[PDB]
Amino acid sequence: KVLRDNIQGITKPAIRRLARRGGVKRISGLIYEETRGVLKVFLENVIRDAVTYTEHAKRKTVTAMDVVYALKRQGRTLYGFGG
Amino acid sequence: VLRDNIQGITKPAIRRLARRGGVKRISGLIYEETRGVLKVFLENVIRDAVTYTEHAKRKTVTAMDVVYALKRQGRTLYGFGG
Amino acid sequence: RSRKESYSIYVYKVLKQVHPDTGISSKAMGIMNSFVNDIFERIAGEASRLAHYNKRSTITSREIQTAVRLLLPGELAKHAVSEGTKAVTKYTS
Amino acid sequence: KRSRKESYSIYVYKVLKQVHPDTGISSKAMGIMNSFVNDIFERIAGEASRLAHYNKRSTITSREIQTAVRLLLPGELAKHAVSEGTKAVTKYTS
Amino acid sequence: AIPSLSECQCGICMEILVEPVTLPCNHTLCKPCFQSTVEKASLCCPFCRRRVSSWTRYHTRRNSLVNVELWTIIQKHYPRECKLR
Amino acid sequence: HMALKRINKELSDLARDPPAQISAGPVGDDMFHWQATIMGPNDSPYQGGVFFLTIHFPTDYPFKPPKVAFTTRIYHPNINSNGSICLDILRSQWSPALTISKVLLSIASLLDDPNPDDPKVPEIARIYKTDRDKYNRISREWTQKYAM
Amino acid sequence: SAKACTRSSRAGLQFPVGRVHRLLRKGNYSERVGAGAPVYLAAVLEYLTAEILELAGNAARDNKKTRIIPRHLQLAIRNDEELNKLLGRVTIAQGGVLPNIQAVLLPKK
Amino acid sequence: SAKACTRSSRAGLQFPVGRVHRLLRKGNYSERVGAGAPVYLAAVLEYLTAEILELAGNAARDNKKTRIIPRHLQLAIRNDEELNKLLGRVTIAQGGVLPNIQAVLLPK
Amino acid sequence: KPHRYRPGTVALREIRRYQKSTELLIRKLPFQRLVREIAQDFKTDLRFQSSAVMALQEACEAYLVGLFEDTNLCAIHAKRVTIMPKDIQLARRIRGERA
Amino acid sequence: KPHRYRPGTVALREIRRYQKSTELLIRKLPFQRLVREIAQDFKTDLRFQSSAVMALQEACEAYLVGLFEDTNLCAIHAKRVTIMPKDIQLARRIRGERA
DNA sequence: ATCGGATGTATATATCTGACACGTGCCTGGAGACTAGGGAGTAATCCCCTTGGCGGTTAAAACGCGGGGGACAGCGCGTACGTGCGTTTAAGCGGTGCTAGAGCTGTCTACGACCAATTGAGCGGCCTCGGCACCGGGATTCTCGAT
DNA sequence: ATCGAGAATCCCGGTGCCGAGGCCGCTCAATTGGTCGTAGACAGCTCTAGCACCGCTTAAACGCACGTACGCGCTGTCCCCCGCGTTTTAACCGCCAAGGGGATTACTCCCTAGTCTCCAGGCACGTGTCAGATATATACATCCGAT
Ligand SMILES: [Zn+2]
Ligand SMILES: [Zn+2]
Repeated sequence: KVLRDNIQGITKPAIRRLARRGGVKRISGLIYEETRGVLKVFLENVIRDAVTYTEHAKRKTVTAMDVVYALKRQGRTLYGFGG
Repeated sequence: VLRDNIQGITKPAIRRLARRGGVKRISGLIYEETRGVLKVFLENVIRDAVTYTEHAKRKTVTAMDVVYALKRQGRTLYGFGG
Repeated sequence: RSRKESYSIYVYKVLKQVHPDTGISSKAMGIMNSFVNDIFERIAGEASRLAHYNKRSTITSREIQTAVRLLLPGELAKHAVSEGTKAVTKYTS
Repeated sequence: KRSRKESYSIYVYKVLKQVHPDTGISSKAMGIMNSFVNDIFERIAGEASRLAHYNKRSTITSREIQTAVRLLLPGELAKHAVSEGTKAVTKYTS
Repeated sequence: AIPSLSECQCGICMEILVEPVTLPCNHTLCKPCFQSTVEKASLCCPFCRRRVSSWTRYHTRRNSLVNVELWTIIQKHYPRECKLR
Repeated sequence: HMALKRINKELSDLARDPPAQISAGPVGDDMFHWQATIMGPNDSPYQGGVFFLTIHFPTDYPFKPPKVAFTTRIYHPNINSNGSICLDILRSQWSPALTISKVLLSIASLLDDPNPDDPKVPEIARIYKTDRDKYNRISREWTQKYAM
Repeated sequence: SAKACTRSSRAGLQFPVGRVHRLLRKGNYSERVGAGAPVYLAAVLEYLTAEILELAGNAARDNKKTRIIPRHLQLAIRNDEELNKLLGRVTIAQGGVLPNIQAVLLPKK
Repeated sequence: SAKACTRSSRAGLQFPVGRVHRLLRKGNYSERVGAGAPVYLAAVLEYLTAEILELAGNAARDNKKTRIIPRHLQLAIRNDEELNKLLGRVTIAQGGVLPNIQAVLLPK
Repeated sequence: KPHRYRPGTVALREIRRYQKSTELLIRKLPFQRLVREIAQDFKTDLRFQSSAVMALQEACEAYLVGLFEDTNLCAIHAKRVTIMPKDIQLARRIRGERA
Repeated sequence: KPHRYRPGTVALREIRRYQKSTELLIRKLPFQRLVREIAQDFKTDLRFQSSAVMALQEACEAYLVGLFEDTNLCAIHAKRVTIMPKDIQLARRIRGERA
């Protein structure tokens, strides 16, 4: 049940919607791959710490609290899911 | 009492910092903006330094207070103890 | 089961003090609880560090006052110190 | 006389005389090294405290410090430091 | 000059030296010995006890541990050893 | 494997050139466990004293130091009653380049000259540091009844 | 005071004082905790909560609703000045963003 | 290992284990402290110290000096991918800056 | 004969529309699959609470919105209205995420 | 007829010189007077240890050098080599200390 | 400058659905009284380091001038991105089934805090000689105008 | 494409000085030995929710054609920083004098931890109802081509 090339699920319309929320009026054609790379790097960085936190507690399910703690450690506090 | 000591940060003293930062050409309006931002930074650091001094019931601002304030703002300094 | 403590009822009481008509949803309560916990941890940690710096072994009201002064911005810090001093003076007598 | 003030200068010099047997060190450099050691000590031992608080424990064991080292240090420094600490603990116990 | 067989050996294996590595102290030893000492030993020099931790981290990343210049010299003279080793 | 080949080379070296006033060999079928006999050095108060000791080889050799233990009961500040020894080369500063001959000769030198900086037993080390006649007497009287 | 009512009622607060005292004592902060620290901490926390709730309620009333939802809290926090700096590095779930468009991007007249 | 000797030598370290244990116990970190935590923490600290000192000595030798000064510490730290990341928000007093001139500014 | 807006009005209309609502903008199943793939890359045979995936999505979307605001300001600084990858690179460099 | 270096060939020489050294570039008495004047607002009749002034000077010089390093990149991104007061503002906004 | 399409957004009305607010039992945490001990407050003493001052010299700041290069504005080309439309894809919703694993309870053993003696590790003060800074002369290498 | 002259920088040798490093004395904190209460490790059990599957709708994604307006290059102007010479200002340094406040020690008292007993406040759980989201039908703001 391995998974491959799923980052293509972050479609171009979704990136356009995110840019529109950010306040962008005209977007170049090479933005999408750069945004995909940035998102992948951020996701890897957060998930690594979440997995470390859930490994220290000898669990197999990653709780929302592990993700909240990882985000807080990275300097991006999140309100809404505990803490 | 002292007044208008910000003019002691002269034009050459800012050009030297710019050259260390790697700037080849400087416009003439850079100096006043640099003085303003430097004054803001100094006020921000010295406020916490003075707060640390006042809490400890002292009349002198030790280097430990400056180090603690810099670490509090996220500018950890190595060399003056701590 | 399990008993989980929270600041929900106190937040609701303060809200009813401020806005007697408006209610509040559940996600807003989760956000307020998170905010209260975060501010508690910030102030307590700063006070503990302050007590450690001066080679003390206790946390009095002046440590909390200095931590509040260090954390909160100007007007917020002044008003918070005013409210804290008022509460301490009212409680001690 | 002045009161006793502890430091890591002796141990830092002992370590320095291992990698480079024929190199000295200045006073300011030793102060910077002492500050670095203190800062890293505080970082690791403060991360381990919260890591133990999360799981509702009262003891700080080598497991908490190992996970703190994993969380703090970068990709390869963490691996090397974890290996060094595991070797040290194994040599200490037996 | 061309070294003799007796004077090109690793102190650990005591057998013929293969894939030499030269530490910053210039002590030479065959790569399997270094790989084994990194895992279990004190990561120092087996001969004079000088720390090479940064050296190891620097060279394993680029896979430049082997002393290529001496490896060819040793390999050309004694190629019949590699089949049995 | 590698450790077995290393032990074979060690025995080949020992057989080719016998060492100085020491002799080690596998007492049993397994080559991992060894027994070694050391004779009293001439420049020491242990003249005419033979000492037997046991050698345990860890599975990961030479990257882990072998464990030596005196079988007999010998009086020395660096040796307990159980037969262990206190040598920095043994465990503190062991390196794969060292051989069993090196550690055996280091033990012999320790017999010639003890270690008072970090003694394993403080009381008998203090006795050594205080006087010599009593130490010499008790060492001789115990080696004349336990060594041989 | 009379030393008879509850601690929160004695101090005139709504946030608990006993719970704050217990959290300070069991939180691994200091070997000792003073008698007046929980009162001061509870007062500060109550003041901050009241301020944020007031601003959020004002925003909700301006939105013609009678319930604070995370959007109203986001509006209240970002539209302020000291509160925006206090929570500069904080993400509110389901909060959205403040509406603004750069003047360059608007159509020409 | 065998007892009846200093704790720093049982683990083969150079940093003190007793001082680290005392600081962990009296640092308001936790109610109890395990007996193996100071060993691991001292090992990590000693490894990091040696890591920085080796590069500092190399930099000092590159400048024909036989004495480490804060400039050499800054040079060693800023030239390493991981040490720079670890000490990223840290300022070294009297350390200067790395030589770096943008290619646009160079004469043509 | 057919009526169509000049290029730019619909962009501003969408900008106004998406700065008013607060829902998520990335489809949930693809993001869940991507998160699961990365986590499986880290540690095999992992399970995910739904709230964990939700929090990850919220954090990623907020980060991307902030990055795009900074990118827009960078693009405007160069006398332009189109955002190009060099603006993203400069914003990440100045913010300190890539150095 | 007398020797004269073309513009820009002496700025580069000073760049190469100042990045090689480590000494402080701002004079000490004016900076001490500035620190004391700034601090006299918060509390009066204060005294300063000799090390505190030097620590403040080191921190301020490092901060200014970093700010100029970012400003140079902002200026180059706009296709010009002169740094202007609209680059410092953009750098400070992106870093987070202006907003 | 509107002139009227034409599109999209804002406004008022019915309805109905689940989340919000409140009532109930209870049990675990908070309050009340008491004792003991050490941590912190206060007073006195010492002396170290910070403040203030004066004179000299000279390195660095300030002022001015000639001009060359860089910032800014204006035109033009063409191509890349926006907008609208028809086709195809897989997200989203609902419902069912199963079991892996988180959460909880009960025993009990081994690890860690506490206390007393005691002595060697490490801190403070001294002293000396070598590494590094400085000065003077020469060689090397960018730099620029002119052919 | 070049040769040469003014100029800044690097190498090398000799002199001096001050601080890095090693030694000696000693006080105190880390080590050894023993005791005891309790944290957490392990085993068994429950039942929650995370994973997997299936069918239908229609919403969002995708591919495409047309066109226009924005990015990028080129040319020109002018003015504003830069490099260099000369004059004025005060930073830096060495010296002397004083006293303010940091640092330490002795004594005492009162404030907080620890223990036991008791009861009520907040938490888990259940239920009624209305705030708001959705569907439908007008009404106004805005854009666009062009007189
Ligand atoms: Zn070998
Ligand atoms: Zn070597």
